[PDB]
Amino acid sequence: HAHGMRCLGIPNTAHFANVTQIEDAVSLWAKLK
Amino acid sequence: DATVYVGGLDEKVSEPLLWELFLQAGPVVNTHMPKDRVTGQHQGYGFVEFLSEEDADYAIKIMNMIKLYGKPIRVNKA
Amino acid sequence: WKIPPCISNWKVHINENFAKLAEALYI
Amino acid sequence: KHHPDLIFCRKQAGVAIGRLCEKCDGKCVICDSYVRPCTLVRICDECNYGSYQGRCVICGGPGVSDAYYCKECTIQEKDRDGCPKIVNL
Amino acid sequence: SYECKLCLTLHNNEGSYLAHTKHQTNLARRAA
Amino acid sequence: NRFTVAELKQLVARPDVVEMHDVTAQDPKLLVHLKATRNSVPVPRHWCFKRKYLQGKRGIEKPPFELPDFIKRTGIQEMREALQEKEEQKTMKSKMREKVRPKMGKIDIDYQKLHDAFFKWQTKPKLTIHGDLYYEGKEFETRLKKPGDLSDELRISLGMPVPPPWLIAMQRYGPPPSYPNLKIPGLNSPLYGDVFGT
Amino acid sequence: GVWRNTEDEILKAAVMKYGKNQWSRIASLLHRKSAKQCKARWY
RNA sequence: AUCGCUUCUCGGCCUGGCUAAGAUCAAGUGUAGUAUCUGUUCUUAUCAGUUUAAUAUCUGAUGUCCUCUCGAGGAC
Ligand SMILES: [Zn+2]
Ligand SMILES: [Zn+2]
Ligand SMILES: [Zn+2]
Repeated sequence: HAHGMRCLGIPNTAHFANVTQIEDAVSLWAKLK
Repeated sequence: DATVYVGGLDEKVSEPLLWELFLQAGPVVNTHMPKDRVTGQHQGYGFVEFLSEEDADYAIKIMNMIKLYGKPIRVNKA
Repeated sequence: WKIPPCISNWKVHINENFAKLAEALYI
Repeated sequence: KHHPDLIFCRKQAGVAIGRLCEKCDGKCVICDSYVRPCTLVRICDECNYGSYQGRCVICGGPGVSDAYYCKECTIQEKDRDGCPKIVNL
Repeated sequence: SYECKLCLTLHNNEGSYLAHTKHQTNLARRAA
Repeated sequence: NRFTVAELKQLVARPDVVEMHDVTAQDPKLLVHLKATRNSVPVPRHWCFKRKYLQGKRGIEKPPFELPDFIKRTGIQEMREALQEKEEQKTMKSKMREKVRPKMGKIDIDYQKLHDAFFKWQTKPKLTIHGDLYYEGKEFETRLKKPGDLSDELRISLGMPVPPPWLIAMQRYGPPPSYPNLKIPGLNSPLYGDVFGT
Repeated sequence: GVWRNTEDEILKAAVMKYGKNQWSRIASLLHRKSAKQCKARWY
């Protein structure tokens, strides 16, 4: 599942942990700064 | 190999000291360092189940250079 | 002359004339 | 030392003065302690006026002494909470 | 208090643990 | 009547604060707005646990108490234990014999030693934060053992002065794949005592 | 008059510790139980 | 040397008077509340109603058309 977040491209963070779907990767680290 | 069998140490570098060295170099999710029913002591030669296969390889490469309890620590892929 | 150690507790036939008398009593 | 039942009035205190019997004398009317009895008890109604004249605002004995709030209760100011004379329900 | 590790059973009295001798069912469950 | 976890992630600024069941509340946006502050506390998880709060230990034994340093420096425990052991070796016949004819000297050391233990030797303890929640654990996770930092036993047994023997391997590997946010000072991030990094 | 299992185990342990002849010593252990009641419940 | 028997050897190997059993005995609540053992527990099938933070709880039915004597076959 960490390889799942690696395929998502979001880093293994709490915000990436809070989502169980593939569409949560659009709110990744390259979304806001 | 999610687990890195880390040995080459003594009872001073136990499962908990291996977890401390995992917090130093490369983290271990779990520890499989069981003992017998008559002894009940962690020898330190145990499969530190790391965070990933790359984390177990990092335990096998970077963390397998410590003089753990006087002896040179050696972790292998398991 | 072997003596077993002493262990402290502090630290049947019945005559048939009874039956004969009882049968005669029932009769 | 209290009970989940037997609410008193929950009515705002007036000029009728509280009054304690001997069987529970010296205790606080709220927390039943004995440390610095500071504030006089007012019992808001006909709890003093009429049939319950000179009677206990607690269990029901012959009321002989002025009931007092303790300073621990007046630290959170529980003296303004109202009548503590028990009405059975 | 008294603890039965073969059951993980609390006992306020010693007679509760003495009567706890189901005990053998959870003992055989923990033996597996 | 309610939005999903991805819609709550888009709507709120803290998607990690959006719980699995808090979106099923009557006001999940107000709950997330209340929980988004830095002065908020979570619910203790006994509402989700079948096991009750601090009841199901059931197979362990613990030491009763450790006295503070001023009380141990006065030392009431030694003659208290001596009096308790003498009372244990006493018979009950001796117990009401000493009841009807008592004796002197319970402890009777002094007064200002206990006075100075209470006032002059008084040490303030380590009081925790305003937002600490205690649970069945909550007394063991003291490692945050820093990442990229060794231990005192690893500094002592491997001969690392305040230079680890795996420092060249750690610097050659750079950041480890297990902890990419770990900082290893002296080999990777150019660090006092046991904690040689952060 | 009632006989709990705790009382029965206490009586059995007191018989196995104190023998069979001692009964007031057993009745000291067993609360509200006379030595005749203990002897009758045992035998 | 071997084996047998005999003794000794050192180390873990069983092991307290009498008298009338010397004699005598021994007492509880009401109030609610809680815990512990102990007594019962929990798999047939999906579906919605109800229920709940959600599960649990929770009301109903649990392959079809026909032929052949719960089984089997055919355009399905
Ligand atoms: Zn008060
Ligand atoms: Zn009164
Ligand atoms: Zn009133």
